[PDB]
Amino acid sequence: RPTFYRQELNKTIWEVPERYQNLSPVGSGAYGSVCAAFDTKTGHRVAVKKLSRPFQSIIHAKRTYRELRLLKHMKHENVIGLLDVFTPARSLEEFNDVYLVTHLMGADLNNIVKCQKLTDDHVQFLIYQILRGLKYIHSADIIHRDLKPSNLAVNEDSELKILDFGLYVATRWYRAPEIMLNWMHYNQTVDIWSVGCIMAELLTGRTLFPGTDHIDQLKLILRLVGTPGAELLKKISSESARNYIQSLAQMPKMNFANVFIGANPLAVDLLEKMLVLDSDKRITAAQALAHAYFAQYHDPDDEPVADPYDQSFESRDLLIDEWKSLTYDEVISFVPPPLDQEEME
Ligand SMILES: Nc1nccc(-c2c(-c3ccc(F)cc3)ncn2C2CCNCC2)n1
Ligand SMILES: CCNC(=N)N[C@]12C[C@H]3C[C@H](C[C@H](C3)C1)C2
Ligand SMILES: [Ca+2]
Ligand SMILES: [Ca+2]
Ligand SMILES: [Ca+2]
Ligand SMILES: [Ca+2]
Ligand SMILES: [Cl-]
Repeated sequence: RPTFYRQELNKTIWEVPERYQNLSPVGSGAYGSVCAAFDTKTGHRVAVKKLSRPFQSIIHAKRTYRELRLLKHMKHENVIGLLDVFTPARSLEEFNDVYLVTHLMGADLNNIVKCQKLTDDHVQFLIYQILRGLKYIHSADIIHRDLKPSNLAVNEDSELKILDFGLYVATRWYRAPEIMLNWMHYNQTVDIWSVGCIMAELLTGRTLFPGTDHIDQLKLILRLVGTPGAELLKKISSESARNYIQSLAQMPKMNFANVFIGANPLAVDLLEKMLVLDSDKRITAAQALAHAYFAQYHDPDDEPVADPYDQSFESRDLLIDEWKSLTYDEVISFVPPPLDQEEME
């Protein structure tokens, strides 16, 4: 049995195995807060997330189970997965705290594009990695729904992982219009809209749709992509919203080549395929990986899909103690991955 120690971090007690040393706060995460640490077993740097009040209500309890199940399933180089999960509890009766461990990623994408005019080759690499991770999560019927630069973890060598998928005023600047405006049906390509917004900003250094509210954001979007047809109204429940959109003066789609002046023409073409209002016409992650913009990185042998993921629990209402016990089971059954899981191609 491992020995634990206590340390006050972010004004609360963390209780962690002696294996993890030199804890230092590196910000909040979904439903928790994060510390960087040194893993003395392997000499690797890790990030430890302490979940906040994981079993306070059925909402917290089910989201704790959801996140642990999700992260235990994710095994992809561009997606946050788990090195460890631990609790100081010695039994289910004592179980009230959950800590998740992953490889340390020092930055988010805002740290990459803020003070650096990125080269096109570098933008290609960043977007390629997002799309590789999305192909994997989408293949398990998992969608992000709120993909944005602050949900992309990046290390010192620009290697990137998607986080907080499948789950305070948040930015809406990167959200798919069908999500932001609560349209009646959508698909995995909500995340592709977000990729387009991120890519546009990496190329120009400026936010693509910096709307002040949902109406202002929609107007900015429609100025670029043009007014939609009546078919798109099919997806919108609110009559007031439909009447408003229909009432707007007709706007043509802009030529993206005139918007992204001086960009690689292949980048412009890809943006045209991502930034489309009709979600059934939007390019998928797998299709985008085959686009010529990524020719120097694309490798079909290294763009894997996910093992099937059983999400039957999502439709079930269980008691708090049932979610807690299921979560405890998943903590106990966790098998740490090998330190080296890759081989030369
Ligand atoms: N520095 C760093 N490195 C890797 C991940 C994170 C992380 C996690 C997280 C998730 C699961 C887990 F098991 C451990 C940590 N949740 C939010 N963040 C963010 C902390 C600040 N914004 C960027 C990443 N932070
Ligand atoms: C913040 C920097 N500036 C722009 N994002 N400007 C935009 C960019 C794109 C979409 C809409 C309408 C046009 C074309 C002008 C906004
Ligand atoms: Ca390769
Ligand atoms: Ca490596
Ligand atoms: Ca190896
Ligand atoms: Ca090969
Ligand atoms: Cl599974």
